[PDB]
Amino acid sequence: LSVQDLNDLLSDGSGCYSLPSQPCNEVTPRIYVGNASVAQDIPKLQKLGITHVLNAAEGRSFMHVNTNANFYKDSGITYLGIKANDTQEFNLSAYFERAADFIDQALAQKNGRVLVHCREGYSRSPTLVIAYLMMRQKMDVKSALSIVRQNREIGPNDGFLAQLCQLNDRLAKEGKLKP
Repeated sequence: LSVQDLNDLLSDGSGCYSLPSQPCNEVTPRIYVGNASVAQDIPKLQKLGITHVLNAAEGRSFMHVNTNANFYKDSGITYLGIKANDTQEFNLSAYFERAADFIDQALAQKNGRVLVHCREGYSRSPTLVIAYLMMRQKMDVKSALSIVRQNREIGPNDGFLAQLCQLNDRLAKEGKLKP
């Protein structure tokens, strides 16, 4: 398993990634991935039945989404923010466990649905969902990435892909990828 193998799963014949055609998509049952605009549109969130929002790009830069728990208080939506940067050197894997635990809490509610979003819904938030699928649903990285990519055009940066590969190797050795 290499980063290049994941690049290939994200790429077409000519070697190009694609770009999200919709502001958000349900990538696995009751888990949505989306962009900044959907995060900040509470009426649309309610029509989608979203009860829980994980902002994987929390902050005040043009690469972040400047929301917080208070933004969602009136709506009754439950919030967690992760201040991640979309760069190859950023250590997103430090947040995989707390992200996975938040997703699990959302899904434990009978009618719970979680939006995991960042600025573009392209790199940061899909990486967290792929890690959740590996850690909590026992899917190997290729099948987790492939199911998300089947449902939304994503492109985690190569640092995030490397982090997913390191996770996969560890979980495989521990015998934790046997669904």
